[PDB]
Amino acid sequence: MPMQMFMQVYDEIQMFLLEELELKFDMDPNRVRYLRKMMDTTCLGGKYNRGLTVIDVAESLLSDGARRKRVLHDACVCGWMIEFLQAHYLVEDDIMDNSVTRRGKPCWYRHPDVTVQCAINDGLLLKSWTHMMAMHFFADRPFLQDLLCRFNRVDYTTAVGQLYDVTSMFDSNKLDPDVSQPTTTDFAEFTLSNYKRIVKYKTAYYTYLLPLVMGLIVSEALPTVDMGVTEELAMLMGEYFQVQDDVMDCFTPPERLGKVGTDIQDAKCSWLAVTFLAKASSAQVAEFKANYGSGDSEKVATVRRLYEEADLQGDYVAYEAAVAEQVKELIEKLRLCSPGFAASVETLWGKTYKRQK
Amino acid sequence: MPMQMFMQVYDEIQMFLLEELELKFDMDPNRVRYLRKMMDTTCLGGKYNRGLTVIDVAESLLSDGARRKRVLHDACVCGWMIEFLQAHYLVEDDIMDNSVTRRGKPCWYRHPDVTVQCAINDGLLLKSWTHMMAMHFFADRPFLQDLLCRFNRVDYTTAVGQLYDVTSMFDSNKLDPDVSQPTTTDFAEFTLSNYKRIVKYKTAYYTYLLPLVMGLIVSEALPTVDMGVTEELAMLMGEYFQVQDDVMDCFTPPERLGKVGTDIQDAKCSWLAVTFLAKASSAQVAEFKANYGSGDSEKVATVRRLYEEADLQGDYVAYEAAVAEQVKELIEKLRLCSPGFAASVETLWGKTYKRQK
Ligand SMILES: [Mg+2]
Ligand SMILES: [Mg+2]
Ligand SMILES: [Mg+2]
Ligand SMILES: [Mg+2]
Ligand SMILES: [Mg+2]
Ligand SMILES: [Mg+2]
Repeated sequence: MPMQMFMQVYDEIQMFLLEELELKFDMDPNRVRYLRKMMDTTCLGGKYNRGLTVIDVAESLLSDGARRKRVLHDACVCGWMIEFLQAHYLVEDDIMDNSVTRRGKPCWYRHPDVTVQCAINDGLLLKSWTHMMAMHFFADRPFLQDLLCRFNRVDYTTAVGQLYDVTSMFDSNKLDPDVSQPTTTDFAEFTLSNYKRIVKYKTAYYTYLLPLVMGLIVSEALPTVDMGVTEELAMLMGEYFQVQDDVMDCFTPPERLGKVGTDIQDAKCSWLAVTFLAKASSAQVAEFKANYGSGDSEKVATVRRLYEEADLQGDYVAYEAAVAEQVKELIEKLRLCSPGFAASVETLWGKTYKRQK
Repeated sequence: MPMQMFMQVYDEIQMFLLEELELKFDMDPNRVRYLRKMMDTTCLGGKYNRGLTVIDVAESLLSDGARRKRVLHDACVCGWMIEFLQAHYLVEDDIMDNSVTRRGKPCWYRHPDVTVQCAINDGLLLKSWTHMMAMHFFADRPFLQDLLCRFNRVDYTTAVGQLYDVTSMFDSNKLDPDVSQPTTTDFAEFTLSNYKRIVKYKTAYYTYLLPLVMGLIVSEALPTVDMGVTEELAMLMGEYFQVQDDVMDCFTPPERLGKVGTDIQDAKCSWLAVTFLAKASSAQVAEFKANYGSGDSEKVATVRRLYEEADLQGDYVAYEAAVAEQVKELIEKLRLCSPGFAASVETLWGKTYKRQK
């Protein structure tokens, strides 16, 4: 069931936005057709984890089926706010990460009839739509203000996180707009500390905290949960998820994943890189520095091999297990006063722990 | 005087954002200092006509000196919201328009130490700072919701206008993501009707309507004015402003302007091009078609010559006159019920009409 009504609302939403364009922005049917394809391609075909989580939270907490309908519909709308938000990021990220492929098909910027400049802007329409749907559907809702603030906070934080990511390979001390600079040769910034920061901000907020929050908001239950504990859950779960993403980038075949990995080529401060650099021999570190941040497939393979040789699958297992127990305890801390919420967090973790995506 | 306080508030705003980044986002000094440079370079050095308008509306409309202080400070914050919004759009426009230079210096994405990926994200940071500064300064402010909503609406409209601009040279009939397509060779879409659509949406709203409205809101005076007339003015003054932009792109020396024109090279649907094409001989038109949308300087120079030869300067003078008096009529309608507001609108017409910039 969750999915049936979700897609039901996708169509309401989509209809509202396109019709609004035609009626109020003087839009010709070609561009309207174009933007429909852009919407479907950029927003559909994922697993909808963030949007579904919102609904799930709404459901779990509603422990006069008219309220039920209102809460569930709102939850769906928030659900798509996040998915459209996600979509926006992904459109821009792929350009920034110079990716080729996404969800089994070419990156939006790589579609044959999509110029790079139009993709950038298509990415922005996407973000605007999150506001547009919110304003329409929640016009007369006493929570729209708070909703919108929180949502802008997360978005900002995500943007900030992306700065961390996109500059993780330059020596921060030499980071000056006026002066050109090459990629770091010493990698002194590839530390777990910096890794954790990138990920907390680029991924944990919008992927884990935000959907929990929006589910609570549409259900008028925000004050009923330990937020400090809710926030730790999200920070932990989101870090692990990003770490999973980093591993898959490297070691999962693109056909399962939907996308070809660029973290090595782009010289990303991935979990692998940082965990590798902290335990590795000088000899290994040296071979790494010699092969990292390069298009060349042999170099890419070498980096992959160093990772295998340094037994990073060792470290991952241990990290994972360590995440799982902290998560288990915090869920129980939350179950004391918040049982319904706590169950949906458990489901969310269910979808994370050992995901094969 | 207005300018004295506007820059005090800039510091205030800047000091708040950067400190937040430090205290709440775990930001290191290097990135902090990068972000300060980015902020200054993208938000300063222009003329601030959008920002200053807001204050002037505020000041006009005032008709215990503490409300005055509150309303004025609020107006500066609003003024910077639009200037930061403008800042965002320009970072992204310059990339999309492939421009070289802006406000006397290289485009942000062209700064030696700014990568393209990072500029795109810096533009997004700029946008989010409009929300954040609002959230902060207006937290206890009954109008914050109305403001954010109106602001988002306009922002979205600008994005829609930008799509009109960026696709204006493709046969819209063939516009499909899945299939590549070269520049239109027939230019059927280079009509004044389509031109008017581009410009209404990409420039008029944020540049003219939005400063006026913001001034009204913080003055708590929105309902005192004929909004349908206000909008008429803004659309008019906005179209004419963009017509002026298009012309200078072509015939103003880069040094007076602070930027190099790209409209010819980008094959943009500028006012000149529509105006030329509707009146030129078939021969002239063939020539234009041979030379438009190419970086080659001789081809670029030919086009310039075609525009001069077609006496577009007669068409401009006429348009200006018609606009000028159509505006004058509408101001007087407005002066009737709201003479304080109407004055600030005339001040604003005063900074547009015959601008050299
Ligand atoms: Mg990335
Ligand atoms: Mg990526
Ligand atoms: Mg990845
Ligand atoms: Mg443009
Ligand atoms: Mg431009
Ligand atoms: Mg221009």
